[PDB]
Amino acid sequence: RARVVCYFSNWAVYRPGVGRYGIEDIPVDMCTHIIYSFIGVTEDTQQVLIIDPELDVDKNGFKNFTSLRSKHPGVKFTVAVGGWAEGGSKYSKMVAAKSTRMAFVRSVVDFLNKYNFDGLDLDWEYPGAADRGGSFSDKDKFLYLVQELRRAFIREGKGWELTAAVPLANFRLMEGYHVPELCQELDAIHVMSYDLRGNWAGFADVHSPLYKRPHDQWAYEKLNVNDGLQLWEDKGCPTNKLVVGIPFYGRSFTLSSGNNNYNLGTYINKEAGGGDPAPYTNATGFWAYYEICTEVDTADSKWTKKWDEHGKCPYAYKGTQWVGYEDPRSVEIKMNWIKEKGYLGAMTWAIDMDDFQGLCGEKNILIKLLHKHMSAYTVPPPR
Ligand SMILES: *[C@@H]1O[C@H](CO)[C@@H](O)[C@H](O)[C@H]1NC(C)=O
Ligand SMILES: *[C@@H]1O[C@H](CO)[C@@H](O)[C@H](O)[C@H]1NC(C)=O
Repeated sequence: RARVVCYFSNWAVYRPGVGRYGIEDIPVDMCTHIIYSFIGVTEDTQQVLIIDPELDVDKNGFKNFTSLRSKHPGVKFTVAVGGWAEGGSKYSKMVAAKSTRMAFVRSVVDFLNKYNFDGLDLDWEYPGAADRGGSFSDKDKFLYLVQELRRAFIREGKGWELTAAVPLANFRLMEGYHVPELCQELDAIHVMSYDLRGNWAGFADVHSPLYKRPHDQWAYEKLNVNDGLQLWEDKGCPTNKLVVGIPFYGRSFTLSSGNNNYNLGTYINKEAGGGDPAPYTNATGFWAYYEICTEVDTADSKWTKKWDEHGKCPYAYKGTQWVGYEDPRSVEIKMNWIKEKGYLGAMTWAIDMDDFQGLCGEKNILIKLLHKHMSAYTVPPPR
């Protein structure tokens, strides 16, 4: 009764060569809930914004995705609104008044009906975040949006789910999230237990450490997956609503000039913006799992791979380049820990970055680990 929640990126179809990943590449039976990412909100009218209408509507992307249920009927297919590229300001604007929230809610209900989705995942990054166009009143008004969406979903009578992707840093929680009230209205809380470190922090480190390391101090002291999920529990979310995110990508860095120390916490060249872009994702500071394994795991690789003994995550480096990520060892350790803690299940950002071509020898290796572990696991009653 555990969940395996798979985010699917609608832009991965534009990656070149073996990076191209479309609806037809989703390994549907490895997931229990699959989430088409992203739609947005319009700035002026507070309606659903279709972000790639040529793909999502003209080439039938949304409907090909939802019509996957014909052959896979036990899986739920929902849509996510928001995401990082959307920004936060349009969402703060949309929730600022009852009238604008109701315009959005109506728009969402029409959309979910039009494309036969099973519900909505909220991915506003983030209510209350000054760095993302937010402000103080977002905390109350996001809860109002959630309560209003749930009521609309009940009125529609189709049993749609409402879920949200959430951060784990305490300051983000305090600024944006009425935890007990939200966890009561939502079917699942998809915890973004990743991007916990990265170029923005000014030092090299793995980005999904499971436990605290000695170098973790002040706002990093509890910024790890174990303590972050414990914070969600402490603030009032039931264990059986929490789904733990697992990144199928690495955060990379360019090390500072003449720096020969490759340990966790080593200084970086922050102005570089991260490690150099990889060939398929073409994004500074961000490498898909398949981009990492094809470089690090080959027999004649010149990368050096190490292990964070406390964070339980791999990292690898070569030259000035350093990347922290998840591999099968670390993902196994996290699946066992989810079961130990009794959480609702596992989530992946994102299924389009697993080694779905088997470039490294084993097709869909990471999602197969999530599926193997979760499908044999019974979620216990709340703690
Ligand atoms: C949807 O499926 C049709 C029929 O197979 C295909 O031609 C089309 O390219 C698909 N569109 C997307 C976005 O996957
Ligand atoms: C990679 O993205 C950069 C922006 O960072 C863009 O300028 C460049 O054209 C892209 N290259 C490819 C091959 O997509």
